Amino acid sequence: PVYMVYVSQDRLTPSAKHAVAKAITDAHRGLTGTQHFLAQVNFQEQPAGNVFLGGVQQGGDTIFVHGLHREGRSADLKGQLAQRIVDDVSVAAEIDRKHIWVYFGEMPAQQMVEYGR
Amino acid sequence: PVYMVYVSQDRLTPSAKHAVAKAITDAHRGLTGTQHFLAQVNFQEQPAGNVFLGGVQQGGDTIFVHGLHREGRSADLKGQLAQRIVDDVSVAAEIDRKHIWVYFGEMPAQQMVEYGR
Amino acid sequence: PVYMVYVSQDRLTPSAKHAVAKAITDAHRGLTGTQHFLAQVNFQEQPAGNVFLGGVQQGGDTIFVHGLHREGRSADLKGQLAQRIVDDVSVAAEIDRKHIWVYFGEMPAQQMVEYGR
Repeated sequence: PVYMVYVSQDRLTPSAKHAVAKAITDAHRGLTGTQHFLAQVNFQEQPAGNVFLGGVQQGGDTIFVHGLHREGRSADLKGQLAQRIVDDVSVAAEIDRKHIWVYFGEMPAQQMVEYGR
Repeated sequence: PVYMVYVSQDRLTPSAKHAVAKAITDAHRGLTGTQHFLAQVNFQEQPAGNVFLGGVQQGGDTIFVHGLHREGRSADLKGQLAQRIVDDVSVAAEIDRKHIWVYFGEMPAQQMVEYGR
Repeated sequence: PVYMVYVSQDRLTPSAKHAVAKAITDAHRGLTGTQHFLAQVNFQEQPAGNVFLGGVQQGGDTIFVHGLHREGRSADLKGQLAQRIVDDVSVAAEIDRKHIWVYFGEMPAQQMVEYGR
C-alpha cells in the first residue's frame, strides 16, 4: 500500500516521522499480513495554516492519513486497521487522537505497481 | 469529507485560502447536509511550474480540487456539488472557471475516520 | 485524468519534469485515446527523507505516480498503461524502474470536471 501522510511542516521531527512510519507500517503488516517492504509511507508537509476544519484555520496538529490499498479486505478488518492507525500514530506522534483523520481508498490489484513490478 | 486543494505557492493569499475553504465547505454542507465541522479543506501548495496540461508547463493559476467523499450519493447530486465548487471557488479565488478541475473519489463510510472517531 | 507525481525536491530538474510529464501524457494518449490536453501531470515535491519503505527512510529516488482516471477501462489496458508509465518514466527520469510505483484510482465520469467543464 501507499500511505500519504499530510502534516504541517515542523510538527514531526525526523525521529517522529520514523516513529509514525513504523506505527503505520507495523499496523499494516500485523493486520493484513502484507510484507513490511510493500508498505510505503510518504510524508506530505505543508506550512502551518493550510488546514481548515469547518472553514476554521487550524494550527499544526492535524494528521490526515490517506491509505491507498488493494481492494478485497472486509469492512471489519479495514475498520480495525483504521482504528489501530489512529491509536498507534497518536502514541508515535504524541498527539491527541482527535487530531487524526484516516481514510482508505481501494483499487484493483492489477492497477497497483510497487517497485516497478 | 477531505478536500485536497492543489495550488501554486503564492497564488492564494491567506485571505483567499480562507475564502476558498469557505466556498468549498459551504457547498458541501448546503448540498449534502453533512455538518460544517466534518469538512476538511487541506491546501497543498507547490512552486509555480509543477503543473503540466497536455505536456505544457503552466503558470500559477491551476486549482485542482480532489474531494474525498463517503460513497452513496447520487450522480446528479455529485455533479451539482462539483459544479457549485467550480462556480464558488472561481468567485472566491478571483480565478477563471477554466482553471478549476474537480474530481470526487468515494469510499465506504466504515473506512473513513474523522477526528479520531 | 490527473497524474499526481510525488518526488523528492531537486530529484527532477525542470528539464526532467517536462520529460516525465511528456512520457506520462503520451502514454495516456497513446493507450486510451484521451486527448493530450485532458491529461494533467501535477508534481508534488517533498524534502528528501519524507519517504519510508518498510519503515526504512529513503533517499530522493522514489517516484510515486497516482493516476486519477475515469472508470470503465479493462484491467488489461490499465496494466499495459501502468507498465508503459514505469518504462517511459524510467527512461525520462534516468531512474531505475525499481524506484517507480504506479497506482490508478478510478471515478465515475460524472464526478470528474476538467477545465471547469
